[PDB]
Amino acid sequence: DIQMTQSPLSLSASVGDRVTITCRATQSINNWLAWYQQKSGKAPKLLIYKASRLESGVPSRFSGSGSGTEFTLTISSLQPDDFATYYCQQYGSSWTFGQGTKVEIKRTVAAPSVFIFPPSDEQLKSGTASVVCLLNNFYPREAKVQWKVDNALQSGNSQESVTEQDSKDSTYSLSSTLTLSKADYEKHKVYACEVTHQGLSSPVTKSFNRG
Amino acid sequence: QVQLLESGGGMVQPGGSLRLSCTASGFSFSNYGMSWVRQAPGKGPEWVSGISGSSGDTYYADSVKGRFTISRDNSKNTVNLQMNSLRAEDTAVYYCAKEGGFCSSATCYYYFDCWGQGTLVTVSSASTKGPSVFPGTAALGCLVKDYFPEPVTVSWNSGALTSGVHTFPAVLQSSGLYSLSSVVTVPSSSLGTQTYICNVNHKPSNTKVDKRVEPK
Repeated sequence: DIQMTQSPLSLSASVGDRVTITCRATQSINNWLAWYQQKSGKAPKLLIYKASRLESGVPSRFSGSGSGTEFTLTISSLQPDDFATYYCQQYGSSWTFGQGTKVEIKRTVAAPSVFIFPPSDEQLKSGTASVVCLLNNFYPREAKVQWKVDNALQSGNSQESVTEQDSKDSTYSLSSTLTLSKADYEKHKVYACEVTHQGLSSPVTKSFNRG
Repeated sequence: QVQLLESGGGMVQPGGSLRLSCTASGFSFSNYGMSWVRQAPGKGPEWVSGISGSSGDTYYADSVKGRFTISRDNSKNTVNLQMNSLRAEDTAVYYCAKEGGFCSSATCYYYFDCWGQGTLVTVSSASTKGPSVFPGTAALGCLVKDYFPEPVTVSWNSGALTSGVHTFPAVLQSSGLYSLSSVVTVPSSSLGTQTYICNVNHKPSNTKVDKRVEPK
C-alpha cells in the first residue's frame, strides 16, 4: 500500500547535461529501491538495485542515492542512448512503480505549421464527419488546440494524439480529431481551428467555408 | 543465457477468462521467484501477481485481487497466470519477471532483473470492423477510421516517398473502434504532377484499400 511518486514528470535536456530524478515513497522502505530504463518498443532494463548498487553492464554514468523516504537517480553526463523514460520501483513492502520520468531531447523552440481538413466526400456519404486540425513539427511538447464551430470554441468533443520526438530533427507532431454526426456537421457553415503554442507569437487561425 | 517467453494472450469479451504462460530457461527456476508485471498503454507499469520459487506463497495486486490466479510448475519450468472475469481496465501488455539477486528465506520481495518479450491481452466487446480509408504549400494525407483490431499499415507510393511523413498513434473511442492519421507535406504546386496513393492494409481482415489523392 506504498505509493511511489517521481519528480519531475518530464524534463528536457541535452547530451552532456547533469540530470537528477527524484523518487519518493509513502512509507519508509530502507534501501529496497530499484531504477529501470525503458525505450519505446523495448522491454524495461534494470539500472540500479538496493538503492545504490549498479546493475551489471549499466554505464558508469548512472548512480543512485538515498534511504528512507527520499531517493535520487543521477546521470552524470547524459548520452544519446539515454533519452528515454525512467521508472523507480520499491520492493520494501510489496512492489509498486513510480509514475515515470520522461527525459525529452532538448532542441530549439519550433512553431507548428497548422492545417485544417474538412471531412471527405467519401466519409460524408456514410453518415459521419471528422474534422482534423494538424500541428506539424513543433517544440516544446506542451500545446493547446482549440476547435471553433461557427467561431464557437469547442470543448469535450475532441481527442488528440502526439508523436514522440522525431529522431532526426527532435520535433513533435500532433493530431486532433473532432467527431460529429453528419447531420450536425451539415447544420453549420464555418469550421475553424485556432492554435496557441509557445512557438507562436499570437494564436494562428485557419478557417474554411464549406464550399 | 537467461530468457523468458510469454504465451497465451489474445482477445476476450468483458467477463470472460484467459490464461497466460511463461517458459523460463537459462537459470535455476526452482531458486528464483517469479512475478507478472503489466503496463496499460498510456500509464505507468503496475505489479499484478507474484509467486515464490518453491514455497508456493502467492501475492496479487490490489486492483486484481480475487480474480487472477498465479501458479508455476517447476518440474516443467513454467509459470502461468489465470485471468478470470477480465474487464476493460485489465487490457494491458503483460510481462513475466524474474527475481533479482537471491532470497535467503522462502518467499520475499525483490527487483526484476530479466524480463520477457511481452504478450498482449485485450478485453472489449469486439465488433470486428474493417478500416475506412478517406482521401503556397499545403499538406495532405489519409484518414483511417473505425477499424478492429490493431494494427494497420499505411504507406505512400508503396513505400517510395517517405520523407516528411508522420503517422499518428491511434485513439480508442467510446464505441470500441480505433482511428489514426498519416500526413505528409508537399508544395501545393505538385497536385496534378505528384500523385499520392496511400496503401492501407489490414492483415486481420485481409483487406487493403487504396484511395487515390487527386486534386479536389
